Amino acid sequence: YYITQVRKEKKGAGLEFATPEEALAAHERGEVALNAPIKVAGRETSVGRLKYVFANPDEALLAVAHGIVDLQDVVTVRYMGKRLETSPGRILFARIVAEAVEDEKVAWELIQLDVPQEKNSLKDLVYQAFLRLGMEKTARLLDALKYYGFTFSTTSGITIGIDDAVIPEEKKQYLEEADRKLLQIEQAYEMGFLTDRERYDQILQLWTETTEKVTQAVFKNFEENYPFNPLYVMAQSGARGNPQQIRQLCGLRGLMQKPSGETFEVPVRSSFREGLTVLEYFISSHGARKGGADTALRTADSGYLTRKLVDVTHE
Amino acid sequence: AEPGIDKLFGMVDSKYRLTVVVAKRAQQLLRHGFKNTVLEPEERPKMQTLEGLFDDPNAVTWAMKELLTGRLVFGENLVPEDRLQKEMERLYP
Amino acid sequence: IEIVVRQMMKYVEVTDPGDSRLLEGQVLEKWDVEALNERLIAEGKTPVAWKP
Amino acid sequence: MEIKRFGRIREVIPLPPLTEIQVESYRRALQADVPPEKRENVGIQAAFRETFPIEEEGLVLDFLEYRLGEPPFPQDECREKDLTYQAPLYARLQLIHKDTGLIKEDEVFLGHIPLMTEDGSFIINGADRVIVSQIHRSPGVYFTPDPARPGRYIASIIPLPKRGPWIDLEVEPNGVVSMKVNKRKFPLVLLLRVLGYDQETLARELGAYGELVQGLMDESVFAMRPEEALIRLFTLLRPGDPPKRDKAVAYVYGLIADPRRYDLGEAGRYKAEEKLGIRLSGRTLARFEDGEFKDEVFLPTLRYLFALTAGVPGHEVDDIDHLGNRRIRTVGELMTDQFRVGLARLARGVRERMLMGSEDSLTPAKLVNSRPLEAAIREFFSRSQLSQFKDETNPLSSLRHKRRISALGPGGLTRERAGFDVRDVHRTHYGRICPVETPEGANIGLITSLAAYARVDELGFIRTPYRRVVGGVVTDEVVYMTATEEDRYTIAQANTPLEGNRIAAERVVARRKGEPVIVSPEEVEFMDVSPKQVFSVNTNLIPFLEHDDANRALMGSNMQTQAVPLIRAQAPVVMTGLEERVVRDSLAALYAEEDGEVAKVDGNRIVVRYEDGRLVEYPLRRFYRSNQGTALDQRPRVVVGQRVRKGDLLADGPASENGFLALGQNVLVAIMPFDGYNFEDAIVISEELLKRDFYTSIHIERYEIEARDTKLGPERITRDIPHLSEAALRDLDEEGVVRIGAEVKPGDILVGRTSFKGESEPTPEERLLRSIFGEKARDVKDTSLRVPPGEGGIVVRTVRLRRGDPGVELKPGVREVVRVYVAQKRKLQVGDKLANRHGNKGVVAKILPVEDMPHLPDGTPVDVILNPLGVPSRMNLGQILETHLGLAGYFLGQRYISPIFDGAKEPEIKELLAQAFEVYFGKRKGEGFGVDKREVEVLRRAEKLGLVTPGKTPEEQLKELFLQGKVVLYDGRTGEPIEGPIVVGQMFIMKLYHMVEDKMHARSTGPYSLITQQPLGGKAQFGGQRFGEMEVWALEAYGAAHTLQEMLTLKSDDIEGRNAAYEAIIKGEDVPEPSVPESFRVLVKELQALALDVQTLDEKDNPVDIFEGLASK
Amino acid sequence: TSVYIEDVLHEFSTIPGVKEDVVEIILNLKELVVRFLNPSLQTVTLLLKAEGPKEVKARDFLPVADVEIMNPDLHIATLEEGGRLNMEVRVDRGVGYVPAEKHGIKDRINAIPVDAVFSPVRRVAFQVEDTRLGQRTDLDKLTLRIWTDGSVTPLEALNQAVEILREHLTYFSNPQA
DNA sequence: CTTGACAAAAGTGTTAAATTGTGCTATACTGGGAGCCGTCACGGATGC
DNA sequence: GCATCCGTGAGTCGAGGAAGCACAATTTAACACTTTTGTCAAG
Ligand SMILES: [Mg+2]
Ligand SMILES: [Mg+2]
Repeated sequence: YYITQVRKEKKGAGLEFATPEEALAAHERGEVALNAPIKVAGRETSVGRLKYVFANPDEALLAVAHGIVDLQDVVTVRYMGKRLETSPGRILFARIVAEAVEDEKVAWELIQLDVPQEKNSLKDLVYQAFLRLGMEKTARLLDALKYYGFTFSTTSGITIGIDDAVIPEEKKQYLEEADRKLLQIEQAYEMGFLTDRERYDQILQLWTETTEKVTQAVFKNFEENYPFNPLYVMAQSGARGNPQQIRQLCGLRGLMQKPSGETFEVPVRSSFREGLTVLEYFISSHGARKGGADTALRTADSGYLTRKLVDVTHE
Repeated sequence: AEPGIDKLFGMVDSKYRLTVVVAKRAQQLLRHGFKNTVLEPEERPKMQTLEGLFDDPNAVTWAMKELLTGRLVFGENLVPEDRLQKEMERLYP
Repeated sequence: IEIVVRQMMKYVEVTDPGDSRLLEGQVLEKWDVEALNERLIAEGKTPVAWKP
Repeated sequence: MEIKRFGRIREVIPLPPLTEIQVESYRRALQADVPPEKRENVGIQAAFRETFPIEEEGLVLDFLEYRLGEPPFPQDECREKDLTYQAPLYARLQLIHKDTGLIKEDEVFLGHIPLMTEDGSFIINGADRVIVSQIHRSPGVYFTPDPARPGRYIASIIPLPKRGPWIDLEVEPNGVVSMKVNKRKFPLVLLLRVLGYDQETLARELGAYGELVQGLMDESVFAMRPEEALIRLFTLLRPGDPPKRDKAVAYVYGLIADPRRYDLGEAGRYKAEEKLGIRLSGRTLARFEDGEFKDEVFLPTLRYLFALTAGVPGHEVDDIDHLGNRRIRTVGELMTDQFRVGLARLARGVRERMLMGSEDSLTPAKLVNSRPLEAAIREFFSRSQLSQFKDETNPLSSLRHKRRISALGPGGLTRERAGFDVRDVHRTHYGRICPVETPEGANIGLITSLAAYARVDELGFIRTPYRRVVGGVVTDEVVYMTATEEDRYTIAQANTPLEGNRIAAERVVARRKGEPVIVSPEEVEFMDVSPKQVFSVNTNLIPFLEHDDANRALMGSNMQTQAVPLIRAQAPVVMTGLEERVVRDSLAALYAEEDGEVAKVDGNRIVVRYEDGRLVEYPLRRFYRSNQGTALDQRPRVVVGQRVRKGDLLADGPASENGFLALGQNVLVAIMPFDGYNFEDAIVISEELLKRDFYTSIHIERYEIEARDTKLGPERITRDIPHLSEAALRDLDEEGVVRIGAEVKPGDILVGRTSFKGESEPTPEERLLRSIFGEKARDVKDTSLRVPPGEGGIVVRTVRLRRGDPGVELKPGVREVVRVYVAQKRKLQVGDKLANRHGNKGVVAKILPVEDMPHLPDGTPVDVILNPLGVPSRMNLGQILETHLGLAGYFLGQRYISPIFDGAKEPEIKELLAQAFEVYFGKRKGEGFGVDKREVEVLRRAEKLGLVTPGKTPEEQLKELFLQGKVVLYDGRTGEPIEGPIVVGQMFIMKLYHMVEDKMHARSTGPYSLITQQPLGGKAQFGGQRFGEMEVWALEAYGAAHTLQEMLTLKSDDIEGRNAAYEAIIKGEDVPEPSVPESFRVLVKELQALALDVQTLDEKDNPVDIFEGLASK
Repeated sequence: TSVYIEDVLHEFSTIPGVKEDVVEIILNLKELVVRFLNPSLQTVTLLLKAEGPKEVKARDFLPVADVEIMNPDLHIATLEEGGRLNMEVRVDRGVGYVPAEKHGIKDRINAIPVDAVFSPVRRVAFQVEDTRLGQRTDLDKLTLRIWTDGSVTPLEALNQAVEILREHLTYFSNPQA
């Protein structure tokens, strides 16, 4: 995923020119980035696609070796009779599949070049390779995918720090709004306009909505400001974690349920990066134990069910 | 994966028939000391030893290679079992 | 799922024995009663009436 | 190395004695030091007073006093000789002849009582043991709602376990109150009439609630006399026995009125009075006096039940899992229960012995047979579920074991009959039971740990300390209160800001009956002592715990108990503050009793000249093998002539560094993927760790062998083993035992033994062979003790016990026993398990050379590489924060104490990182080095990743990365930098007890079972792997019919098939076709033993004999 | 590579009058730096005979010809009054890291093999600076930083390293079909 | 191939210990003792 | 229809290993002797 994902710049991000000569000239002046989207004459391109046109993948990867361009830079390459506009990393991925199956024409039909390679795209590639090539060539492709994935994840620079759990600035705004609406709910309840149960339901709805907004704000920050953030990349690519776990690290823990099944009125408004309080940690332990007990008492049921199914259908 | 596994699977109607054919051929090769092989001297499987290259001792490897060549016949009721063993003993004492 | 469900729906209950020694309310396999019925019909005898 | 401490919370009281739950409970039971006349009616003193006097109804045996003597052998001797550390128990009893009125008194030896050691454990048959405290439902009167019929309640009367039946009080739909005892229901009016209750009394007392009293006023029995009612009740309770007043009264008196059969308990009696608002004279439901039954608690119990149904404001149902309703039975109480059980058996024999044989000439010694009492005591300490093999992998392991609370055991729940309610974290657990420390699996919620500040009270209820708050100012008055008492107050949080002693916050976070609330300073009544009181000792050892998900913290605290002591153990760079107290309270280290001077320092002992002048010599436990095989030794930390104050450290114990708990090493860690060797929790380590002996541990194995008397002749321990060369006997001494200091590998002889061969004519082939070679067969054979596969090391000790040795109680027929101790120094290897305190665990999968590891620009290689993909799903961010503080500590050369929930924060960690950068990067500038070309390339990527501010200098951008805990890291293979800054730091990692050396096992052929003839199981038995049902299904799903058939017959129990298969292979032939398994033959014979004719038939329905004609007459 | 202590059978033991156990003493000996002044010398035995009370350092070893101790102040053991330490330490020459389980060297029956870390180099770092010559500005300045234990100087280690790399480059010759 | 001494090598036959099985005690004795107790599902059978 | 009862079921490897005596009847042991068996030298 790391090599097949392309960079996005904001420096230029909009400037329109008349000729590519002007567009490149601004790039040397620092007014536009290599991968900032622009419009040269009528079409929307970038400096990299105009500046770097490679005759074939070997020349493109030679420039990467010399540090001219990165794997994530979008440039122009000539591959299989087509003047593609992709990054050297995606051209490298195409060669990886082509060499594993030893068929350049069939390999080009198996991959989606214009997307980052996530878990689903890599799963479709394996299935299609199995249909077209068989077990032997598919096992070779799986060995080649494993080798290059391991090699590129080591040198890519993936790491987790405390600052990688980026806290959206919108969380403070949302929590202040929830306090006002909650304070407004209490004001109406004091006035008798609603009962205890509807007050209880309205509080749960308020914090259920705020949790969703905080989750969206967390991920909107990643895809706009930190597209290569380790938590974003792991969840987006399918390597590790889901949006719910990322929210607890970066957003807010949320609502917790009592041992009886009820939810506490006060939610855990802190993430794991900030650190829970003693009372919040204790309240959160009610659900942790319940999940552990459910898992233990669920293995026996599933195992018993499988034995019933085997004994009914074994013949 | 086994070499030519895709081709081997395509030679039989049921994948389990391939195992029976391979397993039976391997027993034939072992029982006659590999003297009944349909593999030419330059096709025989080899294993790299400290002394040097020697014939592969694995009979299941031999059967799979022989089956790929197409010089083996398999099926049901090809010949009576007793007569088959008698002839194979005579041809390869 | 359909293989397991096919096993759940594998039995029938006799409602009218017909010209057989089966007892009304007896539980047997659907395949057996169907084979029994075809044998009975082959010899001009009333078949067993069963219930899924 | 200076220590920097974080935190603002001022703890007013220190942690209590961590083992006092064990030590204090057992002291109270024994009362060995209190004078006999000053002893209170508790412990075994109450057991003596409850059973005695033993009256025949006219000989009376009376108990006056008891005493405990000195143990026959010291603790060390008991371990060496497989003895129990115990004290003889004597009772001073007097026999009084009611007829003559003559008293004879003598002291009778009752038996031996095991003694608890100083650390709080026992030595039973030479093994260290711990009695786990049991949590159970408290005795008393409980009121729960009827689930079937809403609005109806049931009153339950519960005595001490095995001290009376459970009583149920219910209001039936008919309106009649039914009392259920021993599963038999009857109307409570009958029992109520037995207790001398009239129609008028029930009207005056229970008649102010509604129609309920009308349902308890049936005059069919009220006119009946109490004597007739008792006879009527006796018929209902036991139908069939001849109704007789003497038998009838004896049954009712022994059911609810006999103090020797019904025991509500001190706690149950206290709970009943608190709930019903009464004062019980004793601890029984009713009293039998003046030849009549008197009600004690039935009427008050019924009154509450009626008012609860009616709906009076002050009555409510009981939460049975509320921790004010659940109590703890400690070792003292558990032992006393077995002492009372066996002491009642002793009384039974006394009564049946004083009514037969020389009635006039009887003495207390003749009447008393103490064997039943000893048997009950030894059974508790040996075969009890709560009596457990002590866990002493490291000092923390044993400390945790003594603070465990188990809901299982005799008198408790069942591992499969416990619902979610008993396994949940109750709101009353706060400050009393740790919410995180529990066994994940089938025992989750059934085994728990006492919280750090909690103490069990006299009645068995856990209490926790709270600071009294008056007028908005927190006082230093600490109150220990139970959950029932805690529910009455608004309790603030320990992190509440204080301006001196006054609550500064206008809004205070508190609890009201466990519900968080926001209150004013004037509404606060108590305060938490500290955040530590909410967690156990293990959980309090995890720094940055508020940043870790509870599911991983459970793993983190449990894995600390499995860390092995290391020869170069180190205290963590980041500590919570409890490290010193754990070592102090485990009694593993050695401290000065008072001020003095060190006179002699040695590897074996230390002599200290104290100020009073007395010389004290402390022997040091050296290379002692624990229950787990880990070596436990004390290393002196003082020099001759050094002055030591009271409490100063004299010698470190296992896993301690200068008095600090040291369960592992502090290593340099990089958090990054590495070539797939970090895959799925795998860990990559440097070879430099092995070179300097990090994660190297000492393990000791004990091998035992016995020489026995036999019919054919006595087994002999000798060096003259038949048919053995001098090479195999090279290391054996003249005594036949392996010399100390020799290295032994698998297959080597440890002790030489020969046994007389059974008389059996040899086979003709072997009889010719002997004739051909002219060798006469010997009468003895080789039966010596060898090193098992996969084992070995250095012989450090050999122990020889011989029959008749002082204190050696060998089994009959055993001439002697030899024990060999083999020590081996284990280095970290591939397959060993490593873990940190935050729940991150993995096995070593790759050991790299120093030149292959990633290194800092200054040339420092990292020690461990951890995969970042393990963090996001687990949500244990405390390890990242620990790493950041470790990186700052690495360059500043300091260690940190950050208390849980009150400690280091990112702003303070970043100010430390800014200082660390000056030493880390300022050193380079002085050396005459600028910024590397490779760092400039990384800094270019970093600003594109949004990690550094554009337009700054390289040094400023490098500092921006450093404050984030990230450095520019080079690849040792290529020399090129990693394309992104990496999180490098210093982390505390432990080497766990799970080692691949102890778990690798392989078998071709070996021992087989007796009945089924299948291979045995277990590496110790050289057994095979279980191919269970689910594995068979997998082979069936694969279509591997022949693979499945081999494992069922040729490789498991086809006796002829497995013999032929082995012979075929060693001859170079293919294995033969299998035959019928021996397990099926066993099944057929077992079905025949049930009178079932099981017959195997052929295609034509003819019988087929599967027994080879061996069973056909 | 091997240490023999009189009256000591294995390394899992203590010595009367000596504060440290044998395991701790061997760890101290692993930090001993011994320089051979004769290129053809392959092995030596250093003898130490000490009586308590004293702090036995690496300077207490009896002198040997063509052998120099590079850290005389290394602390070995602490002897109490009535304690004695008579030991023979065998020092060998080699490359790499050879665990005691591999070489298993024992000059006599009771000798204790010691894990051998033969490398004299302690730390290596190299720095690349942005130098310029003439009008070309992409040139490199390489700086190698070498830390040794003193037995081999950093210059000697660098020369030996260059020869090893030069010798290995000669292996890309005499190609075979 | 035998051919006669020879000597243990073994077996048969009493005899006496050593072990094992069995009968017998005469004031009057006349119906036991230990659980006690926190789960939830289902059929399936009977009390009617 | 219906409750109430009883009966059967509830994941997998691993590691932990108190009569006493009398007397008769039967069996075991220790002799004794004769009767094979195994060698011997011859012859
Ligand atoms: Mg160009
Ligand atoms: Mg050295």
